[PDB]
Amino acid sequence: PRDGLCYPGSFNDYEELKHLLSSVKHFEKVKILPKDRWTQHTTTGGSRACAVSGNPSFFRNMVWLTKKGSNYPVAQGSYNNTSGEQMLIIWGVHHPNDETEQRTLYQNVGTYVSVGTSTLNKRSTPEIATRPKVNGQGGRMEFSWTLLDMWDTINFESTGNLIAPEYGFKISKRGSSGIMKTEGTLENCETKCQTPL
Amino acid sequence: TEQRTLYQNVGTYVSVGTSTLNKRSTPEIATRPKVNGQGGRMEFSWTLLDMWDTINFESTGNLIAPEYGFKISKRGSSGIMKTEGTLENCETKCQTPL
Ligand SMILES: *[C@@H]1O[C@H](CO)[C@@H](O)[C@H](O)[C@H]1NC(C)=O
Ligand SMILES: *[C@@H]1O[C@H](CO)[C@@H](O)[C@H](O)[C@H]1NC(C)=O
Repeated sequence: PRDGLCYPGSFNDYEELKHLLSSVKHFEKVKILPKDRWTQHTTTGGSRACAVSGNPSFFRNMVWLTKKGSNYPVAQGSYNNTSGEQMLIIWGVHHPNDETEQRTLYQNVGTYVSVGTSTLNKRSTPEIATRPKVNGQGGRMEFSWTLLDMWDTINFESTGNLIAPEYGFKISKRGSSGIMKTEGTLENCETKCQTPL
Repeated sequence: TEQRTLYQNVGTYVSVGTSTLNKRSTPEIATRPKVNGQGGRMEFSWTLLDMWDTINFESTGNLIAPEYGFKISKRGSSGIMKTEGTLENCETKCQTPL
């Protein structure tokens, strides 16, 4: 696929996530952390790697937290799963190219991005290093995911380099499915057995 | 104490980055049983560098930097034989450990 991660980076347990979708037939997006509540931080941050119409932009479902008025207070974020079914949540960590980028974007060094649920406990820290430029950007964005169970709570805590999510992907329909690796296009037709050919 | 006399810096890092790889590592100072008379350890990592790609090594200490890269030239069917024998003058088309 040509359109993957517009901002260079990786996706932890990406192959496992594609295996989960093989038994999921429908997602009902739920706004778990609206962009408006981040009133103590700047949420308009964008990159040329995500440019649309010649202007910097960013992923639609993710929020790039940034310093507001030369201040970066601790990012508090929580959501209690009340959607009635298991919900998939994706967050990310930003790795600046150099320590100067760290200062001009978050102003705090040695920041942490921690995510905790009733069954998950993770703390991540940015890795500042010199890397070859991909899509013109020297930084990287590492994205991680988890499944939030019934009536469970997920807490987001970070002093910097947190790409907080805005929407959760609630599973609604489950059943037999799969992924076709094909370059064809959908056509008006009906069948009971589909092959890539 | 070994940190001072060998690198003089504390909290050093060893970072390696390519177009598809991003790794930062730090030394782990601890007391371990002496193997080969040495209490220290060296952890060795590897990667495959693609066509026309760049790899950057940066470290403030504890880096065992390489001198040679192992370019792949010929590819094909091969294998690793687990045997105690020795090569001898002979020709064959099918080889078994026995
Ligand atoms: C989350 O919501 C459920 C149902 O409303 C409730 O039982 C549970 O106590 C809530 N979690 C917390 C941490 O309050
Ligand atoms: C590496 O070399 C190739 C071919 O010489 C070149 O196209 C590429 O730009 C070089 N990489 C960098 C980072 O300059």
